[PDB]
Parts: sequence; C-alpha cells; structure tokens
Amino acid sequence: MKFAEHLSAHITPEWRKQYIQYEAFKDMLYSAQDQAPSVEVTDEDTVKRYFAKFEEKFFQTCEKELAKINTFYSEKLAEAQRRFATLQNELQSSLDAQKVQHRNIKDLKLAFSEFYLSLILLQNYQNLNFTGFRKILKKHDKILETSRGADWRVAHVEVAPFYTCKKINQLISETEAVVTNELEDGDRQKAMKRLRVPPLGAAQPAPAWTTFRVGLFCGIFIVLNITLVLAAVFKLETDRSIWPLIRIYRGGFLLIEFLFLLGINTYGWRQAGVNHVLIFELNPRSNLSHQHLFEIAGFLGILWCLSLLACFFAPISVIPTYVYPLALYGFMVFFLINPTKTFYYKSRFWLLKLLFRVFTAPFHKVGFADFWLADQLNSLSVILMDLEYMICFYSLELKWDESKGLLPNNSEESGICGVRAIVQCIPAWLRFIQCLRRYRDTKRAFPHLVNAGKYSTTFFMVTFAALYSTHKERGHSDTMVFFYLWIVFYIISSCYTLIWDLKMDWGLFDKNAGENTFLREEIVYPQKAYYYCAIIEDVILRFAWTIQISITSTTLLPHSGDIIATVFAPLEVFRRFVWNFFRLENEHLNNCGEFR
Repeated sequence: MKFAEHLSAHITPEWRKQYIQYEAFKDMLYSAQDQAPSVEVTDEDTVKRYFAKFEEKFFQTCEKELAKINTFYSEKLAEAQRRFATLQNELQSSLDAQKVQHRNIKDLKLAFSEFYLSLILLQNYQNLNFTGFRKILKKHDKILETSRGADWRVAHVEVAPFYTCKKINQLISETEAVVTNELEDGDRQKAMKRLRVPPLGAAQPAPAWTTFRVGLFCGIFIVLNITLVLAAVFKLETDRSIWPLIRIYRGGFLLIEFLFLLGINTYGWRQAGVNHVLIFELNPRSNLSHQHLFEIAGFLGILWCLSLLACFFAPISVIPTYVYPLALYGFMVFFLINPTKTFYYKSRFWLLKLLFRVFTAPFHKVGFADFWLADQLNSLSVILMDLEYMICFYSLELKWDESKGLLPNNSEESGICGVRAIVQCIPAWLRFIQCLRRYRDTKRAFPHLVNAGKYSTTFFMVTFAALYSTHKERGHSDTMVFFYLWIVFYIISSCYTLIWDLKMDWGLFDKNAGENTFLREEIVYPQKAYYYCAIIEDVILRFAWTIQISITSTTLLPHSGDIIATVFAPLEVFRRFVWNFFRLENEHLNNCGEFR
C-alpha cells in the first residue's frame, strides 16, 4: 500500500517496460533474505560470502536498470527537441503566411497542447524513476543492515543524465512562452488553462458526489426492478398481449445494459492500462470515467423503470398508457440533443458528431471512434428494430380511442407490427461502406476488403432468411433450396465473424504465443483464465447472434421467436462488452486496424 502501487498506478502505460521494475528488486531482496544460511550452524565466512554475492548481483541489475532509463530518456528528449523544432517552423510559416486560418490556429493550439503533454509525461517519468531508486536502495539498506545502498545512490543515480538534465524544464518554459506570446496575445491565464495537465490515468479518484449519484441511481433502480417484478406477478391483467409492451421496452433496456457494460469496459481499460483516450482521440485532460457512464446508465434506467411501472399501474386515468413509452424515448432523445451546455455537453456532442460521421460514412475518413461505434451498432441492432416496431405499432395498430393502449385484447398483423430486414442490415451496411472507404484510403486490400465480406455475409443471411420465410409462408416449392442457402450462409457468417473476432480483432492465436498458450505474446489483463473464458463465451454467443438476426427478420417461430430475441439480445450486448476489452487491448499492443 505504498510506492509499489503508487508506481503501478502512476506509470505511463505505453512506457511500462522502461520503468524501474520495483517489484522485481523487492522479490530479489526478500528471496535473498529468505534463503540466507544459518549464523551458527554454518560458517560466518560463508554468510559473508553469500551476502557479498547478493550485493554484487543487486548492484549489477541496478546498473542495468539505470542504463535502460538513461537510454530511454535520451531518446525521448531528442524526440521532443526535434518536435519543438518542427513545431516552431510550422508556427513561423503559418504566421508569416498570415501576412481555414481558424482551422490552422486550432490545429496549432492542439499540437502545442500535445507537445506539452509529452514533456509533462517525460518529467513524471524522471520523477518516478528517481523516487523508485531511492525507495529501493533504502529497502536494500534496511534489509541488509548496510550503507552501500545510499552510497550507490549518491555515487551513480545523482550523476546520471536523466536526473541532472534540466532541459525538459527549459523546453516547458519555452513552450509556455510561445503559446502565450504568439497564440494568445498575452493572456497567460488562458494559455496555461489550455496547457495544464491534470493528474491523469488511474491517478485520479472520481468526485465523491459522482460516486454518491452512482450509488443513489443504482439503489433506486434495484428497488424499482423488484417492484416491477412484483407488479408483473400481481397486477397485469391475464387477458391482454403484453408482447407489444415487451417489444417497445426492450430497446431501452438494451441501451441501459450497453451503457453499464461500457462503464465496466472503461474501468477495465483504465485499470489494465490500455488507454482508450489515445485510441479514441479524446483529450487527456478531460475524459469520462466509469463513474460517469454508470451514472448516465443509472439515470436512464430509472426513467425506464418509471415508465414501465406507469404502464403496469396506470397511475392517472386521464392520460392513456401509450404516452409513457413515448415520453421515455422523447426524453432520451432530448437528453442527447440537449442544445444547452448542461448534463454532459461535451460527451453528448462528441457522440452526436460521431453519429453524424458514422451514419453518413462513405464521405468521412474512418478513425477508431467511427469504427467502434459502427461495430457497437451491430450489437444494438435490436434497438433499431424496436424503433421501427414502435413507429409501425403507433401508426398502424394503436387504437388511440381507448386508454388501454399498448395492451390490446387480441389482434395481429401480417407478421409482426420487408423494412424489418433493411433495418437489421443498416449497421452492417454502415460498417461495409466504412471498410470500403478504408480500402480506398489506404489501398491495402487485406484488412479492409476482407472485413467487408464479413458484413456481406450478414447481408446474404438476412436476405435468404427473409426469402425463405416469405416462400414458406405462401407455401411455395422452391422453399427448400432457400432453407439450405440460409443454413449455409448462417454457418459462413458465424465462422467468418468468429475467426475475425479471435484472429485479428483480439490478436489471439498467434505463432509467438510463448508460455501464454493460445494467447498473444504479451497479455495486459492479469488472469489467463479471462482470455480462455472469453474465447469460449464468444464461440457460444457468436453463434447465438446470427440465429437471432435470422429469427428477428422472418415470420417463422411466431411464438418462440420473441422469447428467443428477448433472451438473446442482452446476451449479444454482453458479447460486445467482452469483445471491447480485447479489441482495445490489441490496438494498444499492436495497431490491429492500422489507425495511427
């Protein structure tokens, strides 16, 4: 509960291999002390010899660590000096060409903010490495009852060209002078507000009020869920179709679950070290922690349960029950498109810019955030089918003349209410067109043309499912050829998406696995059982995702298809939750998508 965990939490994740390696030294010291011979059953000269050999070993490995740190610091400082040179040349060129321009100035501001962050990170590297050297030499002096630790400290560590190099501080002062004089016309307060680096990474605890709001929204949600179960068992009339209600309130629940699991994903990414900040292109001084995602999910789930309870209980008699789902989803939309500057404005508007860039995306160049949201839409595809069902049900099947709305006595439609497939492929189409744009951009046909057929398989599966459904509904003869076609494309799609998940989305099953059998060379998440369980769960849940797509866009299994979809949709959201971890891990470790 000291500098070991302080070091693990304050390490820059991409430079983890070039730090002090505190725990190795600690284990070396403890093992040396443990296997020390006796003091009177053995010879004292042998004890002196053993302790001298251990001292030699310790100082050899300490010299190796110091050399590593010096090499890394020299490389990084040279890089920063070159970056400052080119940035000053760019600013000089832009400002003398000044006598568009706004975009140029914004990009210069952003480049100077990222140059400052690298300097701050290198400074923190220096500080942590020096403090780790002092603490471990102190532990050596304490464990062995000697003074060679502080001797080696004063002799070697405080001469090293990484503790005596006051060149990063000059660079920081120079950068501040540049940003203040040439980019802000004085006004150092505004420059430093843009340049100052808050304690980042796993090194910040969320405000107590955010955690209290998480806990408050979670308790209300829990009690309202208990109340929903009790009101479903004891208050729903036993002569009405509750299935329209289930279909309407299914998409909201999937959204709440997705936000909860995204919060858990953010916690795992922040803890294991894989920084979604650099991959998503978020600014490192302001991100959403897992607490904010948990709070958003809890609020939206509170609203969901309140609307469902109002549907079950019908509190007031003037307003019919179909207003409650409308109200819930209208508030959900008004939360997202809130034009004021309140309630997570930066996050919501980043998300809206992303949604405009994924729903119109043969024209925008694909980043990682444009790809992850279009991949997450594949799991949240039942939300679009729920929206289409809500529109169809309110336009064609709701009476509007009786307060008892969503729950009708007995009546149906042709299927359930063509355009129930198109709205299943929509996200597959987005990802297909994005992969095509990426191929056109990079001209590298392997990762992009492959992974475009990955979604053409979904296209073909939905098409042939719908064809066989309509042909078995009207009792035709060429129905069997279509059933075999659908089964072959189901197998093809399941294996295609399964191989891509494990091979070049997660990186697993590589030739250089080493001792991590069937895994990557370097794993980030602690337990090895996490990866094997994830493999098994993805194998199970990937096959029971194409089945749901086939059964949602069809008319077969009318009674059991809805139970199937209701059970399998949160399972698919959980599958995407599991997929996020290892996709993000294999993007930090190896560009898997060639972004960056």
